[PDB]
Amino acid sequence: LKSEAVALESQTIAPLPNVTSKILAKVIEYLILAANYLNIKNLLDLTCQTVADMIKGKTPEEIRTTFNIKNDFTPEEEEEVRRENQWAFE
Amino acid sequence: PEEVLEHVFSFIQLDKDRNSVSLVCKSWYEIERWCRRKVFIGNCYAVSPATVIRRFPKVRSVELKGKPHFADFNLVPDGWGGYVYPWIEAMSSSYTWLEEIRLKRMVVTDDCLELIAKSFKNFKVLVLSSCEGFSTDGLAAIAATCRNLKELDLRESDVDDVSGHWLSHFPDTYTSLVSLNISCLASEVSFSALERLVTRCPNLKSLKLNRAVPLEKLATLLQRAPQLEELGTGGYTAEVRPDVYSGLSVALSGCKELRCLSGFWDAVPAYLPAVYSVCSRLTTLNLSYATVQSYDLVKLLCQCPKLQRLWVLDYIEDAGLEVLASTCKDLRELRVFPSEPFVMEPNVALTEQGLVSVSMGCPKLESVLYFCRQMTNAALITIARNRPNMTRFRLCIIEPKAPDYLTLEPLDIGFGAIVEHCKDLRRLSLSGLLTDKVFEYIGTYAKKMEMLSVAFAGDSDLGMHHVLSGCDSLRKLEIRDCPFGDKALLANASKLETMRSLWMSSCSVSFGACKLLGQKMPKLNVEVIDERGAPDSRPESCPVERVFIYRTVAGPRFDMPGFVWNM
Ligand SMILES: O=P(O)(O)O[C@H]1[C@H](OP(=O)(O)O)[C@@H](OP(=O)(O)O)[C@H](OP(=O)(O)O)[C@@H](OP(=O)(O)O)[C@H]1OP(=O)(O)O
Repeated sequence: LKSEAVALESQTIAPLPNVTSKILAKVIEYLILAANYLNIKNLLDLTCQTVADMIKGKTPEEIRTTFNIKNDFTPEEEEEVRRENQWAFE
Repeated sequence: PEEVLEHVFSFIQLDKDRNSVSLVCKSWYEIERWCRRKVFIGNCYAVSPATVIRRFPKVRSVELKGKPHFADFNLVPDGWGGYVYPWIEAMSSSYTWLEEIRLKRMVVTDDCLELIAKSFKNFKVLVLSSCEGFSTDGLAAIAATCRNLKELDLRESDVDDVSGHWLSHFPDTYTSLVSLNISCLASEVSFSALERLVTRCPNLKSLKLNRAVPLEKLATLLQRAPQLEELGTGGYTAEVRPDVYSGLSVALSGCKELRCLSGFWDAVPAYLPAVYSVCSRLTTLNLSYATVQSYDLVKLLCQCPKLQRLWVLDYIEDAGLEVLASTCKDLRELRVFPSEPFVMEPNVALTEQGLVSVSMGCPKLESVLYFCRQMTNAALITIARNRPNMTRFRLCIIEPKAPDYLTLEPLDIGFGAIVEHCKDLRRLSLSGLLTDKVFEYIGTYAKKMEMLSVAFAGDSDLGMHHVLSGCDSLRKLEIRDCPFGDKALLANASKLETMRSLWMSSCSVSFGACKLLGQKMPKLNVEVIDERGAPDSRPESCPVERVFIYRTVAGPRFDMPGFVWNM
């Protein structure tokens, strides 16, 4: 692998332009982007659950804080969604 | 990438978390909506079907609630609304892959059931909780057609009991039943068809029978389903015979996964002991229908150390509750119902002490519904101090406005102690003599309260004001027979946009206040529900029979009957 049973976990593998040596080392030892690129289901699950745990119970503002997302909602739009969420779907 | 975000979201299934993710940015909004699996609509008139379907195109599970709680006390006249058909019709075109429909206090018709059966091939779960409007013919359509059905749960529904033949419509190829609750049905199902159904359904885990299945036939069914986790018996009466009792005992003992027992209509004390083999691992016992006396209840309860939920008639008495308190240390919920609610003098020795005993003895007790004839402030204070973990507390004193029977004072300070000490109390129902002061306490202390029910209490609008001004977490307020009118409602109008709904019946709210509230708050539906003819036929100052107010993004509804007016 350039950055048998161990290799075959990856359905992509089953020469890796999109994985770094440092990250590949971790993948073998066993990130989200590599787990997705190499199509390794269990690593995807572990990593995606870990990410989901960073989101659970957090406010929209805390979420884009822990991540690095900007609020692209106009104040009108954000109020309309929040209202629909709370009045109809909670 | 999108495919990773969608996978991250697959691990997020809480409604509030879903809504939170939908608001972080426009991209998350879009990815989130396209993979949302379930919607929970707590007020069917808060939003239109079309809005739901277009936002969340890939939903497989829908839950809808219609009439508000006081429908249970027959305070919502027939025909008020809560029609599910518009929802079934809209979904029938769009939610091809729909699997679960859970409805509560909705009007559901045989046309609804027929359309469900015909439109949703993958249909698996139907829960009709306190619904009305359909018959065993609609049930027959579901049985005949829903090849993949896993749950048919009719709890507390009012069904037109045309005939028990409906159940014979499940075909011989049908094997997928997991949960069947027919306890509300008066009509007798074919027992042979029922036995054949149970036999061919290896994943059947919950079977709640109707009364028409006699006790002498129960062991037969249990032998066919030894994997059952929940059983609701049918009738629980027979001539007392050793062979019947022994057959029942063996069959019950062969059900090693049984954890929840209910039914017990007409229960004969001689046959209760057959369940004792179960007792040791039982976590829910519903003895609401059994009119058996305290000592017999006590013999059963003595050997249920794992019990977590008990529903029982007041026949348990204070002495039975003292036993429960020492025996069942994992109890979480206790409901004690009245055996003779239309008799003012006590027919059983059940008082405040029973509830005090359980509050002292059961450290995990957090949900109480308790019907009794007498109460004291001292008892309520002891309960609050003992159980600061209480989350749902509903006390129903049979006599309206009964004071503390020892001091003759209102129960203001006792309920005050409940809201002061129980910091995570989310539901409260009040009764007994109560002044505006109890509402002052509620306003000051009940900061986590979400649902408050009030009847025959308070002195003036100031009481209702303290609640609307103070109760930060309030979602549902329901009021009957209180001297609350125009002033608190209008002064706190904006609070109403933060709540699912407000219900007020037989209070002092004038027609003129309802008109003005409707003018001020266009995003509220303010519904005057009055059977005396057009409200404009009486002076504006005349109190309306009922007003039901709820926030909505859908605006005035299109299905109001002639006795409902939207302001
Ligand atoms: O969260 P809500 O929409 O306010 O629902 C509550 C909640 O039931 P759900 O399981 O549907 O969330 C209550 O559960 P509790 O915590 O009080 O035990 C239930 O009470 P019951 O346990 O007696 O079923 C009560 O139902 P109800 O008002 O019929 O007592 C019901 O409120 P809804 O009236 O809005 O369904």
